[PDB]
Amino acid sequence: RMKQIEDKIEEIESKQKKIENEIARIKKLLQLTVWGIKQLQARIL
Amino acid sequence: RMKQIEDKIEEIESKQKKIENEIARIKKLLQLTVWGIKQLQARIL
Amino acid sequence: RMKQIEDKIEEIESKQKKIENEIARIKKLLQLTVWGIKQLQARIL
Ligand SMILES: [Cl-]
Repeated sequence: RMKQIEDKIEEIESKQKKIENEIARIKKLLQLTVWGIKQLQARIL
Repeated sequence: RMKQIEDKIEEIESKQKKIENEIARIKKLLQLTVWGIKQLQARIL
Repeated sequence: RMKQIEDKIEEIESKQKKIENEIARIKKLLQLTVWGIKQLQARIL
């Protein structure tokens, strides 16, 4: 029973790391889109 | 303590699935914004 | 062994709450980028 809990925790921690990595990718891409939009705003000023 | 832990695991797993689904929705919307920015760059050229 | 499991659970719960707060912040920024793109699209309709 405790082994099964411990193993479930490993799977959850693994999935949580995949989630943190996806959030980091999202943040980088969102930064790039904000920069892109600001470049377009400056062009039409 | 074991049963409480199992109940908490079930909760965590449920929320993790919801988080994964929200990340998938965010990624799709972010891709649409990248396409929208590229279409504006194309158009100004 | 049981206290180690409980401490790890608590750590996973706290990281999950932080992930949910990060997702909320990303969604608000993404909505702003969408409205910024729409504004730019208009300035060329
Ligand atoms: Cl065991």
